[PDB]
Amino acid sequence: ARVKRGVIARARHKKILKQAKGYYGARSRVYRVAFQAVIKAGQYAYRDRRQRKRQFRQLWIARINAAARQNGISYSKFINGLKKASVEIDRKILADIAVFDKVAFTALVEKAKAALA
Amino acid sequence: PKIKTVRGAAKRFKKTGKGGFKHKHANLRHILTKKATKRKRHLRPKAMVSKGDLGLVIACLPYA
Amino acid sequence: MRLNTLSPAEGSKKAGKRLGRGIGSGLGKTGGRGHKGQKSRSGGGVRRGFEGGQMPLYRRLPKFGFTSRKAAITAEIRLSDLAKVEGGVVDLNTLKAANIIGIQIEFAKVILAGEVTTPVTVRGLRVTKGARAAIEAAGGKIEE
Amino acid sequence: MELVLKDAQSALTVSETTFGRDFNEALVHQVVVAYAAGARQGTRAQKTRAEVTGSGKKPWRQKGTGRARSGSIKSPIWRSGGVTFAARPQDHSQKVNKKMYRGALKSILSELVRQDRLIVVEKFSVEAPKTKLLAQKLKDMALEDVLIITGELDENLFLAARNLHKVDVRDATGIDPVSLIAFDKVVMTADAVKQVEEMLA
RNA sequence: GCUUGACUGCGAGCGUGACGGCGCGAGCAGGUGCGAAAGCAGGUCAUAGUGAUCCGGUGGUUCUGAAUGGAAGGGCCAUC
RNA sequence: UAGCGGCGAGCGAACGGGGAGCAGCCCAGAGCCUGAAUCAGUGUGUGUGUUAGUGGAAGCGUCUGGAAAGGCGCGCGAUACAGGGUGACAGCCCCGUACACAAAAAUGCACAUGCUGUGAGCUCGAUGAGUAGGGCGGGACACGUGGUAUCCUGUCUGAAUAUGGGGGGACCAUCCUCCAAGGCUAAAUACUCCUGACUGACCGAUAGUGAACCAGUACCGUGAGGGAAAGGCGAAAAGAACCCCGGCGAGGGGAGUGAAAAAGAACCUGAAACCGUGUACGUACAAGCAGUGGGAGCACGCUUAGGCGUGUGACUGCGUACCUUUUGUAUAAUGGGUCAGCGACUUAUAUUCUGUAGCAAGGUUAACCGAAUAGGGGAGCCGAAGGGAAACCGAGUCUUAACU
Ligand SMILES: [Mg+2]
Ligand SMILES: [Mg+2]
Ligand SMILES: [Mg+2]
Ligand SMILES: [Mg+2]
Ligand SMILES: [Mg+2]
Ligand SMILES: [Mg+2]
Ligand SMILES: [Mg+2]
Ligand SMILES: [Mg+2]
Ligand SMILES: [Mg+2]
Ligand SMILES: [Mg+2]
Ligand SMILES: [Mg+2]
Ligand SMILES: [Mg+2]
Ligand SMILES: [Mg+2]
Ligand SMILES: [Mg+2]
Ligand SMILES: [Mg+2]
Ligand SMILES: [Mg+2]
Ligand SMILES: [Mg+2]
Ligand SMILES: [Mg+2]
Ligand SMILES: [Mg+2]
Ligand SMILES: [Mg+2]
Ligand SMILES: [Mg+2]
Ligand SMILES: [Mg+2]
Ligand SMILES: [Mg+2]
Ligand SMILES: [Mg+2]
Ligand SMILES: [Mg+2]
Ligand SMILES: [Mg+2]
Ligand SMILES: [Mg+2]
Ligand SMILES: [Mg+2]
Ligand SMILES: [Mg+2]
Ligand SMILES: [Mg+2]
Ligand SMILES: [Mg+2]
Ligand SMILES: [Mg+2]
Ligand SMILES: [Mg+2]
Ligand SMILES: [Mg+2]
Ligand SMILES: [Mg+2]
Ligand SMILES: [Mg+2]
Repeated sequence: ARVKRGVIARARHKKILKQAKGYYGARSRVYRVAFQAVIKAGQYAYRDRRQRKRQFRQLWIARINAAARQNGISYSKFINGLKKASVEIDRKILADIAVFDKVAFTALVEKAKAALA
Repeated sequence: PKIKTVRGAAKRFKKTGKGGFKHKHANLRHILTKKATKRKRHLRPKAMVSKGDLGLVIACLPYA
Repeated sequence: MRLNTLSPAEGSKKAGKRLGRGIGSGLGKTGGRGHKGQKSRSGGGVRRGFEGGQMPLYRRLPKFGFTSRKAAITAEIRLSDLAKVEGGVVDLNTLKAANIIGIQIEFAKVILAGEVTTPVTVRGLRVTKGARAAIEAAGGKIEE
Repeated sequence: MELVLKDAQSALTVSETTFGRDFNEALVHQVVVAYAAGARQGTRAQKTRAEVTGSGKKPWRQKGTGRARSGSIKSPIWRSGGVTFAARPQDHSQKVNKKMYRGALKSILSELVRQDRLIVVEKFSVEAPKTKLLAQKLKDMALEDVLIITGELDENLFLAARNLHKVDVRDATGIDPVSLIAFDKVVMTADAVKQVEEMLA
């Protein structure tokens, strides 16, 4: 029962090299280098599914801050005001309104200012 | 081939009813005048092989 | 029932271990041998009873006894063996013929092990106190 | 237990332990696997590093060249080298306990009865050792893939069955576990049923 | 002062050890010393003062004893 | 196992039992009767085997296709459906196969028989001496000098004579058993350079022989010796007439053959590393494992828009390869130029445990026989009894004079 590895081996390398498309030089050509590239790509992708959630919130906060300050209040006091006013709209939605509905965002600031008064 | 008994072990241990091994106590060969009668009396009856040593004896005696 | 519809019982054909076949397997690289030393090596390991060099147990301890050549030609008979002989008479020859005792056995003892239900005549055999009571109770006889 | 005869419309009194026992799949599997293993020839070998042709000369010096250390030109790491765990002829036969063999036969026969694959007849023979005669008898009986078990060896029946791939002829003494399963129907003679019953107690 | 308990067989129960081991022990049987008696004594206030196994020597022994009776040799107990 | 054994590592019987096979004779000498049993050499005859061989059943239509053995329809042979070949997979086309047969000549083995040589049967004898034994040194016995029997003998010695001698594991007695110092002998047993037939859960060109091939070659070495690489066009060469560029080149473009030249001789398939030509997108103010998360723009598809696929990736957050070895490695420690193929926990026998199956106070047979994976074979082995060094006793036993 002599077993030849060729067909199984070729399929394994091809599977890795297909995931390596777009990478520079040996990384998209040479199995050994491509294999290490694909693992690192997965490692960073795992890490950055967590990091994406951090980066987006950091961006929403920065935008709410800019728009809050345009209406004469800081981000910190505005978030506190909305909490005391029982407003449950999150940072993703608040940053959207800050850009696309400046009148509605001003209305949210008045609601926050009222709850701190 | 058949496992070979450690023939020196076969001359020192005997398998008992429940699977353990009996042996003769050490220290009752010579230098006996200095030894207490109490001490030498308790070394006369055969003793049982300890838990830590069973594996070693059993390895030496595959046909016991 | 067909040559392609027959299966072994569950748990009767456990797959063997295959060392050195990658991470996923749980037995890759060192193959369950750990790291370095004598035991990790091909053909590596110490002999039976070896303890590192300390006088081993089968050497620390003294030898005892002698082998009795008489014990090897002496057999024991159970009460449950008396009914297995052809004829109702239990001798050295009857027990040998019934395959109860060895061909080279020269002495035998009937012991209180099992039961005797039929009357039997025991001849030229030693009988224990208890086996004598059992044989006689079942209507048997014990002669020299 | 009674077995209905095909065209004779009689009944044969058989042992319920032989033809009416429950199917033990695990037991049957072990005996059929052992039988197929017993059919194995085991004739093969490869050469170890000791058996490959060439000399014991160290290919190059231990140190100084920059090459990995070599010892044998017959190293199993090397092209043309020995086989690491080279095969030797081996005996693949297994022991089958007498009782396990008989119990498997009993289980097979009982399933053949249960699946209506066992056909009992008074007699089964042919006039001459002619394949055409048996082919015609099987066509008339509505049989194609079948095992014929006779009481005693029938020479004309044996010769007539030889060129028929879907047909085998056995005497009751020569039955085996794989043959009892390998065919669609099993035709047994009244004398063969009597003989198999005595075999299987 | 008198003496040989520096006793022989055992030992509930413990301690301390990876183990081989080592230690403490009341009580039981036999026999003994001292004391009027209750009692005490299985060495020394206690904790060092030691050498496993193999091989071999000496004495003892309801054990074994290669045809059988012996014997040699072996075992067991004491000891070197 | 019993033993042997720096009683270490190891070494390792026999008695007895089950089987295969079975066969017994001659000389140590003379007489009587004489070529009487056997064996070898060898003429002839027959049987049979080998070394060439002979015969050996039964299919056609249609479809696809370059080609039919394939699909479909209907037949037929089979003691032959083992296998191979034939333009794709054939019981019926070809060679075979089952079965039935054959030798002028040489030869093997049997019996029958001729011849030369050898001697059968009977009676009365005879009965292996530098031998057995011993001292010394060694060796062989499972047995290492041990309490060491038995065997061989290099050296020195040295009996008895069947009213005798050897052995029964120191040695002695008793008893039992055998008869050394002369020789022969088939079978069951071991093996494979070679011949023929067949078979394989053996390999299939880095495998299997070193060698599928003009290989023990080429090549290396003074020599002994060492020792490769290297298979595939197509069904058939139909292996490319003829024309053109070119050096009466190499190489190529046409033509033609062919089913195909997406088979052209470096020839089936034709992977990967590696190197080009073309297009899309990005890139000349920009610093690091080269990705990943966000993400504009461009290109190209969608959907009959729908802020969506695919390629690219300005700009931006985070981010020092993998293996190994280590307390700890981006480590300036180890290993790897890259790819493809190969490359390392196996196998046999013991032994124990777990799972599983059978049978169960029983379970199971080994060699072998065989009716051959059956059945026979229970020789054995493990278990239902232990305790004690043992004799021995025994559901107990040992310890001790005896155990609370
Ligand atoms: Mg690519
Ligand atoms: Mg990381
Ligand atoms: Mg002693
Ligand atoms: Mg395995
Ligand atoms: Mg390592
Ligand atoms: Mg270490
Ligand atoms: Mg280790
Ligand atoms: Mg027996
Ligand atoms: Mg090879
Ligand atoms: Mg069998
Ligand atoms: Mg007094
Ligand atoms: Mg004697
Ligand atoms: Mg051996
Ligand atoms: Mg025999
Ligand atoms: Mg015979
Ligand atoms: Mg023909
Ligand atoms: Mg084709
Ligand atoms: Mg003589
Ligand atoms: Mg002699
Ligand atoms: Mg001695
Ligand atoms: Mg003797
Ligand atoms: Mg002779
Ligand atoms: Mg051959
Ligand atoms: Mg090759
Ligand atoms: Mg190839
Ligand atoms: Mg040309
Ligand atoms: Mg054409
Ligand atoms: Mg062309
Ligand atoms: Mg090609
Ligand atoms: Mg720029
Ligand atoms: Mg740079
Ligand atoms: Mg960074
Ligand atoms: Mg370091
Ligand atoms: Mg680090
Ligand atoms: Mg490095
Ligand atoms: Mg390097």
